[PDB]
Amino acid sequence: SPTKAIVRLREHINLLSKKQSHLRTQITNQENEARIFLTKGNKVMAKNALKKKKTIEQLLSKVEGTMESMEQQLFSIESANLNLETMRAMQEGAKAMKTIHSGLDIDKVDETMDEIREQVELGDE
Repeated sequence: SPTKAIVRLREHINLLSKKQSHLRTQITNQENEARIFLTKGNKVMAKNALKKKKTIEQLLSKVEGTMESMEQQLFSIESANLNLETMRAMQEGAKAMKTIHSGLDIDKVDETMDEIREQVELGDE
C-alpha cells in the first residue's frame, strides 16, 4: 500500500537523521584528537586524525543525499495520492451529473437538444 511505503520511508529517514547526528559528533571528536596531538608535538598523528575527519565528512554527505532521495520519493507518493483522490472525486461527480442530465423521465429533451445542435452547427461544414 502507499501508506506502508510512506511510513517506512519516514522510519528510514528518522534513523538516518540519527546517523547524521552521530557522524557530526565523530567529526568534532577527530578535530579534538588532532588538537591534542599538536599540543604533544605530533603533527603526523594530527594530520592522520584530520584525514579520518575528511572520510567521515564524505560519509555524512552520503547520508544526507540518501535522506534527500527518500524525502523526494515520499513527496512523489503523497502527490500521486492527492491526484488519485481528485480523479475519484471527479469521476463520482461526473456520475452525478449524468444522473441529473437524465433526470427527466419526461420527455425527450436530450434528443431535441442534439437535433437543434446539429442544425445550429450546419453552417460550419
